[PDB]
Amino acid sequence: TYLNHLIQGLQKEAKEKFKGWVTCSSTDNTDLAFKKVGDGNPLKLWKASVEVEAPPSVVLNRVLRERHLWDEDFVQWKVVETLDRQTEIYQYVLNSMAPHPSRDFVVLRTWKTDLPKGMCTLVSLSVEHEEAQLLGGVRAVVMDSQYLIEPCGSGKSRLTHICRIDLKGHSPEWYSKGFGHLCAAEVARIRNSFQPL
Repeated sequence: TYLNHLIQGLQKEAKEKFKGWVTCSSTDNTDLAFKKVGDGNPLKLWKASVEVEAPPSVVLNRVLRERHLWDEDFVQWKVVETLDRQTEIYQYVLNSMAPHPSRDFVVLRTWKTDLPKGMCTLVSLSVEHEEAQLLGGVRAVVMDSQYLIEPCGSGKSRLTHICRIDLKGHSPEWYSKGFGHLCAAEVARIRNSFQPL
């Protein structure tokens, strides 16, 4: 047959050259984008944004201690160990939509509220703990996860989540674009949970 799609070849060629953020279409007023790390790992690094009607340190507490207020799937949670005033081992479970197993998490988080220019950050990465035993389905691997919250406007914040998770056992042809949408919706829910509703 005759149909040259060297086009789809030429895009895949220019993306390989590029090492920064590739933007996406995103619903419900969010900014999505991705990035190939050049890792030797197919998994993309994603970056979602929103403007949220609350000052940074509030938004930070909303992500850090109040996620039952914005995630209907967020089920079992416990601080597993406290390492210092601002770092800990946290363990939660997320329930899954279809008859799948649950995605499970055990993470080192540290957070920071006294950064220059009113900035706050929460950062996470998966670990194992001698006391955090499979609370259900499938251990994920938070390879990267970082919330950057910065002041924009009068008592409002720009919330940005850059992450890269390896849930263990779905298609690479699913984390190609579908995962990004899940990120943009997490960050939209956080926003919604500060709207009189």
